[PDB]
Amino acid sequence: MSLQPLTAVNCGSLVQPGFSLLDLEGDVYLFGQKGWPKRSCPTGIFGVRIKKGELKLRAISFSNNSSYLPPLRCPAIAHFEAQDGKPECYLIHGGRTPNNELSSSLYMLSVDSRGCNRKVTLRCEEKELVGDVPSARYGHTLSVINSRGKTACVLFGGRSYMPPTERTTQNWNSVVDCPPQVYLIDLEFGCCTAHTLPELTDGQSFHVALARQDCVYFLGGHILSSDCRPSRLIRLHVELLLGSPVLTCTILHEGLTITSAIASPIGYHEYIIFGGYQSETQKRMECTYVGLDDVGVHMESREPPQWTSEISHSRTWFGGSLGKGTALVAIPSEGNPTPPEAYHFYQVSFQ
Amino acid sequence: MSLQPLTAVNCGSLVQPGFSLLDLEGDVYLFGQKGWPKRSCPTGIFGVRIKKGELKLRAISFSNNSSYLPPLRCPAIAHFEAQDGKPECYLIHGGRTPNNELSSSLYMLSVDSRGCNRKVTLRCEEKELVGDVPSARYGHTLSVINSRGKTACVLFGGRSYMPPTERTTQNWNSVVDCPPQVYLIDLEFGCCTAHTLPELTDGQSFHVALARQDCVYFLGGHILSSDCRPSRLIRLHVELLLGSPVLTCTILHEGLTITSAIASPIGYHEYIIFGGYQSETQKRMECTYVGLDDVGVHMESREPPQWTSEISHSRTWFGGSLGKGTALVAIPSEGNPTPPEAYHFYQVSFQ
Amino acid sequence: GGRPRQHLLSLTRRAQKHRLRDLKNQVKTFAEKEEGGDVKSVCLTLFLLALRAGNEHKQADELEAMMQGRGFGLHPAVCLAIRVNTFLSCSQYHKMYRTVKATSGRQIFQPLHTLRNAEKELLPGFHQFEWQPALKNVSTSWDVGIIDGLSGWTVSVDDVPADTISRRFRYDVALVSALKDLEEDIMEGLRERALDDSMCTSGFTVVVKESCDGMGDVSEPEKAVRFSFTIMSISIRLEGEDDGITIFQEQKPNSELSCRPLCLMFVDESDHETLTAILGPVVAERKAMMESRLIISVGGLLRSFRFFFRGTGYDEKMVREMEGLEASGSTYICTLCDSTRAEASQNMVLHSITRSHDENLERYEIWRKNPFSESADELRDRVKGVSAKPFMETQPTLDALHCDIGNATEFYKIFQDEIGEVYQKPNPSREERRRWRSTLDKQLRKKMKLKPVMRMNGNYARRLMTREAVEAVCELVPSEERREALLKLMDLYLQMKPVWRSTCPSRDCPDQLCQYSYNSQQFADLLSSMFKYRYDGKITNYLHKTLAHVPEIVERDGSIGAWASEGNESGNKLFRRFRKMNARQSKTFELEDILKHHWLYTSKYLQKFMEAHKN
Amino acid sequence: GGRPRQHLLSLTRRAQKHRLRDLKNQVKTFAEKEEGGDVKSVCLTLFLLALRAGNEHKQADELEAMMQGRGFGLHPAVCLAIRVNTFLSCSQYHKMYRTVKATSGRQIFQPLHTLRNAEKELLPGFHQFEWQPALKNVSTSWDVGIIDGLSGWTVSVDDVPADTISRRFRYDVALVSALKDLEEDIMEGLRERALDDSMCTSGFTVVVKESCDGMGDVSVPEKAVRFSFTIMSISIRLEGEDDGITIFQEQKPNSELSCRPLCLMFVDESDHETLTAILGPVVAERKAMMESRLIISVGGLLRSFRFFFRGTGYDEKMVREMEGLEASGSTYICTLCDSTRAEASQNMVLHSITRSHDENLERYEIWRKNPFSESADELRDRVKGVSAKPFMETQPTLDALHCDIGNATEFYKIFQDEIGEVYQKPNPSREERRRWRSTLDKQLRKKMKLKPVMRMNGNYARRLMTREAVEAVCELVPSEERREALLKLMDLYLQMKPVWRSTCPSRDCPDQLCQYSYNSQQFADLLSSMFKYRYDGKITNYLHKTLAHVPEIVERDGSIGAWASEGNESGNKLFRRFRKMNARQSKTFELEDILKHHWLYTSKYLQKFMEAHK
DNA sequence: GATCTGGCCTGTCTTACACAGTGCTACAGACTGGAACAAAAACCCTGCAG
DNA sequence: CTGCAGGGTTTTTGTTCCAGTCTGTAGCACTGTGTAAGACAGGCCAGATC
Ligand SMILES: [Ca+2]
Ligand SMILES: [Ca+2]
Ligand SMILES: [Ca+2]
Ligand SMILES: [Ca+2]
Ligand SMILES: [Zn+2]
Ligand SMILES: [Zn+2]
Repeated sequence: MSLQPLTAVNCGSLVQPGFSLLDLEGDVYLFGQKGWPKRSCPTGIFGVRIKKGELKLRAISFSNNSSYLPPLRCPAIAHFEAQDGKPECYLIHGGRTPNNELSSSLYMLSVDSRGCNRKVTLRCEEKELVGDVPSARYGHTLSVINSRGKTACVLFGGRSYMPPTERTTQNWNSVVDCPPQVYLIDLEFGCCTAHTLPELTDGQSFHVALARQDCVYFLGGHILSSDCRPSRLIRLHVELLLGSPVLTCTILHEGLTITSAIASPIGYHEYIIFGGYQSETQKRMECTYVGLDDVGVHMESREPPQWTSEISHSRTWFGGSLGKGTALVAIPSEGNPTPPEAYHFYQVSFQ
Repeated sequence: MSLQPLTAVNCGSLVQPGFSLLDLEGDVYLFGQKGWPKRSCPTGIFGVRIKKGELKLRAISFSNNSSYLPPLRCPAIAHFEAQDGKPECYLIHGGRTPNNELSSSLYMLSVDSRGCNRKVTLRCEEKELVGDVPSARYGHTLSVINSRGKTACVLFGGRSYMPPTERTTQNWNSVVDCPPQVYLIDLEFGCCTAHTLPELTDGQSFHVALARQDCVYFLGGHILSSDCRPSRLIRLHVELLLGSPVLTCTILHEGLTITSAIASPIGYHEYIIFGGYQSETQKRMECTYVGLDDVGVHMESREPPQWTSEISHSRTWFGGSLGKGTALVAIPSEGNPTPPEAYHFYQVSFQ
Repeated sequence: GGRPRQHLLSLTRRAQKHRLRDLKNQVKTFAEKEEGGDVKSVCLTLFLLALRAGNEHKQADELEAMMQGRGFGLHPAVCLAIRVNTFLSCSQYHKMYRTVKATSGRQIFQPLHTLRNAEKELLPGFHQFEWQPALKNVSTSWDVGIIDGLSGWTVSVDDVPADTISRRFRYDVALVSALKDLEEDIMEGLRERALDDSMCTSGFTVVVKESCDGMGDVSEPEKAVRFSFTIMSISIRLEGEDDGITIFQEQKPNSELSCRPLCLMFVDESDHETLTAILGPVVAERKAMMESRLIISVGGLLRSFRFFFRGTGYDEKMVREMEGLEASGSTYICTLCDSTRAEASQNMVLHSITRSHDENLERYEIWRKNPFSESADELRDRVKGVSAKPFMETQPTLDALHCDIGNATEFYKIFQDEIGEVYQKPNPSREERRRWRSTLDKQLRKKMKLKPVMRMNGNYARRLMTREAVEAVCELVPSEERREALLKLMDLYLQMKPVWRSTCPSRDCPDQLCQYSYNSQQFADLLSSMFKYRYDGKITNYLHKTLAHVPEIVERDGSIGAWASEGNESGNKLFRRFRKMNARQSKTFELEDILKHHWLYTSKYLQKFMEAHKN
Repeated sequence: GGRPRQHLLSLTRRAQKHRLRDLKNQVKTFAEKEEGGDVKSVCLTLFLLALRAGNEHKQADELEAMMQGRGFGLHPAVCLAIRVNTFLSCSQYHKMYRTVKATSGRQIFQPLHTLRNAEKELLPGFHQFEWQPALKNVSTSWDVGIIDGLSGWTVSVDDVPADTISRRFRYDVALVSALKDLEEDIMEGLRERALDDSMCTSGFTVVVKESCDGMGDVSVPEKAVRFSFTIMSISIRLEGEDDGITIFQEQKPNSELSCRPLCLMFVDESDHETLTAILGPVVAERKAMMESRLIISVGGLLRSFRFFFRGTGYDEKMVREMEGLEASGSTYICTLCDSTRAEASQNMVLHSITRSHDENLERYEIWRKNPFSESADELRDRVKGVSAKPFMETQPTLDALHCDIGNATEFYKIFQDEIGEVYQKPNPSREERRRWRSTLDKQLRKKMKLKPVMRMNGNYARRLMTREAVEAVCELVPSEERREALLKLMDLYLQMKPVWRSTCPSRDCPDQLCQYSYNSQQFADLLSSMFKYRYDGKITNYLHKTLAHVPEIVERDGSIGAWASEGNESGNKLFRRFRKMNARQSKTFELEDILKHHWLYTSKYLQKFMEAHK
């Protein structure tokens, strides 16, 4: 559990406080850049390199049958496990656009071929969704499950503006959480179904969740309605029966009062939280290991790496995990004149 | 014969253009300091050490029987060569007071004891003037002669504020050439007598003259009555006849139009004239050298060392020989904000 | 005995009433018995008739101008206006007020309370109205005032922060404010048209141009944009065959005094996120506005109003950045046709207008799906460089000012290369180019008396594109063939400069438009002949535009200098002058005040008082 | 039947007289009975009273101003006065003036050209005079005006760089302009004193207070130096037989609104050379004027004048500078006593005042020649910190504002100190003092409603002296002895503080002055005992002066505060605002303007015409 | 090699140096009525002062 | 006839209250929260030789 400050050489403006990372077979690609692409990188996705404390970026290309994708901001991300029919997809939906609008669209990401020289070819297939489709929303959550042995993917959460009827020129940035309703989706075909639960008293957003072996745990976030960060846990036992995938759930004693954290994987279901936000003004700052088992979820405090006084005194902080128990974060840089590198950069690890 | 960009470690704010650099007994000593002497060093003079393009300024201390000297700004300097009965002297007169005043007072400076630990004791004596005394002037030129075989001191040149009758509060900062009288002084006793010269049209300033074996050679300088710069040097010979120091002059038709140049003595009487101002804007960039003789001037322009665009662009400059074919020059610097070392410094050498 | 009784006018009003009580109650009872108890009118007529009995007609007429005539100096209006018309702060105004009150009694100016309230007469949100049909997705509240651009931007640090400070008005509200301002001249244009007023209350036609352009050098973050707009003209569509008679037409649109700001935000011009996040509601109301009919009590009559808009007031950079095209120097330069780079050099005169906002949407859709499963550059080419999603409709038009600036800089470096011999030396060196720069600088310092600048202003441009500057620099280029070449070049250029610089070319230089085709073709062919040295396949976008687009656009719309956006640039100077003098200063109030002041600055209802009684 | 009664004010004057003739006869006969036939004034007064019954003062004032004379236009004086009094550009004034002239003009304001002449009788260089004896080395020309401070400085590049731009007047001309301005009021005071106005008109006496402070942040700050003077109090001895009679002593000399600037220079306050090069001529001409007498036509009579000059309006470091005292925390602490810093702990009151200008000159010469061959720091001792040839003589006194600011920051510091611990933790570290100041300002904020500041401000110190902030903070003290002790110290301070703040305690409040020695003794010894840990041998200089010299200087020089440079510092705001928005951006003329404009700002002529009956 | 020491360094102290003028707001002061009341300003009117 | 104190006179001038109102002047949030020079104390230390 160590942190090291980094300094990116030739990249200092493209990332924004809300962005994303995606790993395919150990290969890291940044997703979500500030604004539309220039003439430089018409894809906006960057293969990332962290070597001798230096941070480099390189541009990616795609196939021709692969449609291109605008830079979403805070969508739900889901690694589709490599299996039939098409390994190895990685799901993207649906976030908000550079133009402050929402996508409400499903993209599947995949690798195609390589190289030649460390070059990797990728692809994006927009798949239409049939329903009973979900509405446009962002900051939501979605994960995959298997039911003997069918494969489905379920979404819930997210914020959105007021409905267009009351959409008001003075409320045009006012937003509320989505209704407390999940949406089950088969990937083939693009079916979508909406479902509410009696225990599901209220919608939410920002929340992270982990699925495994037909059951999911919905973990802590924050609800804007009551302005509360309820530290309970949600846990839904779901299954796919022909043709009604019935779904039950329960509330455990305690989850955690955290908001929009950085979750790294280390094992199958041994994961770790690098801190999100406990209070609206006060950041939670320590780690927390969480395993999930068929017996249940098992969580324990850990030793937090020795934070820099600066990262201790940032007002904001964010990022994702480089993977396998390693993460990367950035801090808004304070200086007049600006560096103008708007962020210090740190690299954290465990053990 | 080349330069070197020095750097003064500290105290880069105690150096106005006009100052003096006296070399006796090895080390060189800076006289004249912007503003009155701080308690950091009361006697104001600083021992100079040049190490790795770096400039160290050590404080100095006098004897107890010595006198105390104001930092005269553009004074007259005389190296009295080592001889009986008190080798080896410098003579400073009469200078410009830092607080804006004049002093016709005459100062004899010498070294007394050393060190033991490299700290060298100095002393100064107010040498009273009787005459026919020289009026208070500045930028004037005085040197020393030894004729049959006794030693005297010859002063000429220098401007002065308007006479104390036409001293107009609205012209207070006006200053014109003093009347053209040569001043012959014995250091003991101070029988300072003036002498006319029917050929010496008028006074002048910055005319860096030179004398060799009681024969003096005034190279041309500036004449404010005319704003002209007649190049030709004027030779003259003084003869310390008893008791009338008879005089002769001669109008050499070929000299050099130079104001306030730097002259490093290389040989016994071999003097390289570094540079000064041949115009109001055109500074003397070319180097110069004269071997002195009974024949007199024997002039060659040495190869002028390369000049950094820095020294090329600045409006003016100043400096003085470190002795031994070596000199230090300064440039009024800029910088945003103030460096505040308002002068960049360059060493220069011969061969 | 008795104390000597003094002159009634010199007694104390207490003692004056003490001694006058008798006739006081007499006049009281006379008013009550004969004139309905109106003592005021009674004593007014008493003084009036007593004065008019003594041949005091002048003083009586001045008194009659005082009573029932608003005397008391001049007006609240001109008072507040003059306060604006010289940027005087409030404390200063009151200091002058009390002064001119004490010395030279009979105060002329108004105190602070009178003008504070008088504001709300010309502030936005004062005249009532409504829409038919009702305005969609818009609150019908009509009395609102200033709103910070957050539009309910939730401040959740978990989400994107509310770190941006902004103010704005409600679009319709400033619109109706400007119209109600110009109801005066609309009634006067109805007059000049000798036109009915009880009738023709439905077919009014109003057109507005707009603009938005940030600026740096605002400090001691750092940048802000001033989104503004101004009415251009208004005509009559009723009742048939008559297409339209210009009832009002703007005379000085490029002028600052016609530039109505609407919203300001402490943001850079670059980051497309905050700009959209703020201006969104403006776009929504804009598009929701084209349809409904507004009801206004104009000339006392409730009449309807409809609106057409033409987005013009944007620099090339912003024009693109709200069109999602390649910014900036890619193979697609014509923001109207699909030219390549070298094809605009291949043929420099035969281009049409194709780039249409709707087709931009349609082809961004093709980019989005790639229904033909094509490669990156392949689909980019097939789509003709439609790289991003469009965001807002602008009329495919040109800015005259920066097109002139491009002509200026291009001819500038032409001179810099003609002092030297580039047609002999195809690859001259950087330092020789800088020496040619400095000699051109000193040449135009001696002749035409101009100093160098690192970046150019408009006067630099105009004073550069002059045949006198040509013949002044031509003395340095030795080849008398190249001299005549670029001499005829500048000649044919000026043969058309006013064509785009004309406010009404249909009248101001119609023959200059007629031969424009031949002049521009001569220009391009002269390039290809003698100046192809530089224009092998590389050109500047502005030239491209001034060659193959001027006549088309102007004939389709009427002018260019009419739709020119110039004002905002120098108005940035005004914004700075306002801020550093009248600020509170507090961030939540800086704009919240400067916007008021600024909007006030541009009411004809005031500016006429500067020019109305002056001529 | 009959004709209906309409409104009386709408029918013709025939019907008005018809319906009002009875009351017209009533008012006619009443005016004839009570005032002798004054119909006009009676109907006027009744109409005005009826208007005012409804509290309609405005229209009554309107109509009365229309009657008994008028105010149609304006006098040009107050016009230009107002213009300068609110810092407007000529462009502005013209736009506004043309505007209003277009509207109900009746041109009231006046155009520019007439103004720009109407002041040459107010600007200097305009009033004829002469002297007896003549001024030594001084032009007798009474006409000259704005002069570049260069004093005919030789532009010679080879010589000293002649760089700084400056502006100023000729000291005499500013003085005579100030007089010719105050002349109305000196005549007024003559009448008040009822002394003859024809004779006894040659032996007046004018007190001059000089002052000069630097000023940064004038855009690198550009750190330009401001120099001003002010007439303080004019007295008269004629025809003798007496001491002198103060005709006009200024009432509010503290106010910058009576502080006229004389010289402006675009140079730092520390670099001595250029400072001297531009100040020398002025001090020289002042020394020259000290002897002779001035002749001026004042009150239509050719009266005469002599003067006395007080060098007070200066900071400490500058005083030390142009006196030659080693700035600043030297071993020689006081400008006015010669004590050591260390010895100022043993004794703190018994100290004499001997430091005088010519004496310091003599001591500097005795330094220069060293007629005793004594050692270096030995020489430093015997000379008592005299080693720098001074030129500018000053009155040996301190400024009120600076004593106040320094004691205020001393208070603030010791409060931060004793909130933490000193005599129970002897050596505190830097972060300790930091946190103590943080929590100190927290206390000063939660109540007493003060926001923190980087440096000491004036009103900030005023509130920093209130005992209520002391009752608020000292609650944080653990001690009771020391707590009520610092309360009692604040008490003594409040009791004896307005003594130097006072304009004239001998007339304002002689009480504390009588017991000033006693309370100063009390507070000094209370500090010596209860706070020896902090003031063992190191003493803030201003505290030395206020604890060893206040009563003597008060006794000698009339009063104190009456000579504080405070008004000088205030003028900076002016010079700030002026440089902001009343100039073309050209240096050679920026001062040439700012002077003119500012010199206007101080005129009892103008200021009176500005008050105009409050 | 010892030392010591002249001088350079780092620190702590002390004296100046910036933050005011600004639009907005709230309150206070400044004005309208009836009665009947003291106190004065200055005519005149009387009485006691010679 | 003078002198002054003080009898009367009408005529200023304020005098008390409860409601307002029109204004001018006070109070305000508020930027930004360390600097820069020089004196003197001492700490240490190289350099140089004793
Ligand atoms: Ca621009
Ligand atoms: Ca631009
Ligand atoms: Ca000061
Ligand atoms: Ca100051
Ligand atoms: Zn085109
Ligand atoms: Zn003292």
